[PDB]
Amino acid sequence: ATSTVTGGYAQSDAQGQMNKMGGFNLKYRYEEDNSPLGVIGSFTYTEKSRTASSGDYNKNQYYGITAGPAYRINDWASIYGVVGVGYGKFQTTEYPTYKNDTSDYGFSYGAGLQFNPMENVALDFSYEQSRIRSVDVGTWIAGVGYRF
Repeated sequence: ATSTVTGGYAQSDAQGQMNKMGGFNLKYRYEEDNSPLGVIGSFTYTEKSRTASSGDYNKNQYYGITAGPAYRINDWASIYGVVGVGYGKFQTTEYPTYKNDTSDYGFSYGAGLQFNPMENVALDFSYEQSRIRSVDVGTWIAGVGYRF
């Protein structure tokens, strides 16, 4: 039950203050009075690691595909439902075929807590956490778009 372009910044500091950047969360949908089901597409990248020497950290980027229906309900309080899982062949790249091979399920999702607009602004509060073996990240979404 949305229809606007949102975005901001997501800071990351894991491994003991040794990471920066991340990407922008883009949300765009269109479902209202027609069918209690839409297509929530979220394509974002993860600015983590990098190979600027001889690949001694990690390779490939992160890919997440979130999805969920549209249910407003309540007097006028939307509900959260943005689940996501991470996976791929990336973790160790500095040997003749070593990799890690630690098939795990990532927990990517936020909560619903949107306030009413005052003049022309709609801030969203969604908490994102990771669980890659042992990584701690504390991002603070600062969306600054419209609301529909």
